[PDB]
Amino acid sequence: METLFSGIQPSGIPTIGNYIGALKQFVDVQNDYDCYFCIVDQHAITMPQDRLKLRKQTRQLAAIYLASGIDPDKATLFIQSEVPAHVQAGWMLTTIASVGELERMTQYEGIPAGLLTYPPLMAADIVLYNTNIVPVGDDQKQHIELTRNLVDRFNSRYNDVLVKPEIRMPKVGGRVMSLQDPTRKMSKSDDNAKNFISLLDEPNVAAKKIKSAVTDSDGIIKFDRDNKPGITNLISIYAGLTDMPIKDIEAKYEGEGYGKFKGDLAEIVKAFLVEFQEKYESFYNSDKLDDILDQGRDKAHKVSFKTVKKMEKAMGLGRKR
Amino acid sequence: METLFSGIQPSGIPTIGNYIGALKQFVDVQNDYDCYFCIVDQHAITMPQDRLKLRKQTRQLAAIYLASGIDPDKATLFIQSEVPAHVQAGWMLTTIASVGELERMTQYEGIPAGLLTYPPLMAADIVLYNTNIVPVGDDQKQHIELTRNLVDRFNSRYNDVLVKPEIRMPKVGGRVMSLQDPTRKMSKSDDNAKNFISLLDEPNVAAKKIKSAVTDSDGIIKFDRDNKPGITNLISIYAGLTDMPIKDIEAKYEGEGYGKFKGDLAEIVKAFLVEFQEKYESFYNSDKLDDILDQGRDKAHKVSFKTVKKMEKAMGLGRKR
Ligand SMILES: N[C@@H](Cc1c[nH]c2ccccc12)C(=O)O
Ligand SMILES: N[C@@H](Cc1c[nH]c2ccccc12)C(=O)O
Repeated sequence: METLFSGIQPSGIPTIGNYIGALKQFVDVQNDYDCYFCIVDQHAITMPQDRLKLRKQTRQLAAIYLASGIDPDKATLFIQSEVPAHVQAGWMLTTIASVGELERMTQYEGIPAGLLTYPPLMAADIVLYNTNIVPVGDDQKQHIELTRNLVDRFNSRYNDVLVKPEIRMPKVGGRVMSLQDPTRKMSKSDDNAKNFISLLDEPNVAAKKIKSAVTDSDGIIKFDRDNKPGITNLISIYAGLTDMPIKDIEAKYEGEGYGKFKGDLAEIVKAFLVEFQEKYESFYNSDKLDDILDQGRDKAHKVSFKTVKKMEKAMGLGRKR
Repeated sequence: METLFSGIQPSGIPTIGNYIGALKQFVDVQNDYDCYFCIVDQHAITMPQDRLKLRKQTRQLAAIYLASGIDPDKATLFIQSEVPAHVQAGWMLTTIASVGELERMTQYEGIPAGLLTYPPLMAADIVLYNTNIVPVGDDQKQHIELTRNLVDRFNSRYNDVLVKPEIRMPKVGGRVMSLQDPTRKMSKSDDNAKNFISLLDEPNVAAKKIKSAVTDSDGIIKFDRDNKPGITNLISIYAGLTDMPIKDIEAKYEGEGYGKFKGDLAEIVKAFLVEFQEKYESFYNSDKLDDILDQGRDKAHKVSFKTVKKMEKAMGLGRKR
């Protein structure tokens, strides 16, 4: 089984576009890949963070992942700071990185040093679990290139212990776009909140967002990205939440116009969110969430401890015992 | 009781000058201060290190410290990489440091990034134990200034949990100088090996070093740094190893010349090293050294765990449990 590692920032709610694009996909591929979902609280404090909200946001992301169907027995869901191996391996790889390498990543009151020194810690996050694949976007290509180079450097200078990962998402979800700007990806931090549907949006608010999506006044329900990106995006969301094949959506709405389809889809979005948020609340407000995160932490520790031990031995840190 | 923290680099043997200047002093002040002697193996890999020798050098320094009389019940002697709190707190303080701050420390194949990012890890090493005093030299003033500023910054932004240290050596030992250049401090890395007496020099070699020290051909045994730095340095070494007051050395050698005094002192240096190295061997080659380092590691962990827990809570890392 190939090992997958996804680092999750605890600084904002995934949208329905995030869920159709990755989360729902992870819920499937966790059966066929050894999956690591790391809530990277130590990467989050490289950026401005409010101390009193950060713990909450970390609990929210774990709750969202679990409510999506991320399964704590099949996968390893854990918080980064709770597994010391991350800053242990991250310091080790920082020593073999170069200032220039780190500086070129920042190009692709003072400037907080975490924004400069996080890339070796990201590399450590991945290789600690002998990761084969990382499902990241093109904005992280430099980070994986640095990771592979640090793995080559480490193995060549000390001895082969670390695994080079590849960027790879085993099952790419459909692309969901901004509801009032269908050429851009949907983003949780849009200034126009009608552009995204958050997984924690009020369900009624989210149906209104479907009704407010920018489309032609009417038309056929047909998939056509280039000419009708507005209705097409809506059809992609319909597909993502129902699992209806797109051609099967076209058949169901043959002879129907936008009013019927948008009304139906808004009810689908509403219903998905009512079900998702009830699962989300029951995870977020339960004592067992702390047990689940403890188990995840323990599983990540048992694997990365061996990795960090091999690294320390290879570099001559610590003691032979 | 005030808490003291000394970071020990595992990259070369202390000399008799190091022992008279600090080690013998620590053996006394460990009764009246809560003393932390940290073998900083993670700072050592910021610099070129051979993986196969580094573990040895770390065991050597622990053996040297114990042979000096550093007492593992009175003090805390431990290896830095064995206590995860150091890279945990070190990452936390790196996030609030600035690139400029780190860059200005480096002024006072590529340039290894550890040489840039170690100062917050040094700051972490100290404050983890609520250190009051650090016995360091003027070459570390910038490091302690950064440490105090990071402590102010941390306490002000998150909440008061960390203690500002001062540079202070409770009992300054005598200054020992190069045996063939008595204006410079004695250094373990001199290119002229007759300048230093290593604690692991062959005892016979070390007496010859006393006999080879650069002095006048003859003279009175009198302390006078400005006019007779050569014989004066030798008298300071005689004092350091015998505990004879300098005026009492002058009395014993009234009417004597350099030949008698140097011959005596060489026998004293030889005898000190025979006793020190027998203690050094028995620590270095015993199984109980690993027990002593385990106990030291455990003591350092029990204290710095609380400190790192307060820092994580103050920054909002991890979980409330
Ligand atoms: N750097 C990623 C988060 C992250 C940290 N470590 C990772 C390892 C793999 C993938 C992602 C990550 C981000 O900014 O979102
Ligand atoms: N930087 C010190 C070693 C060190 C690391 N942490 C410390 C804390 C206190 C004193 C010294 C240290 C040196 O170069 O020698």
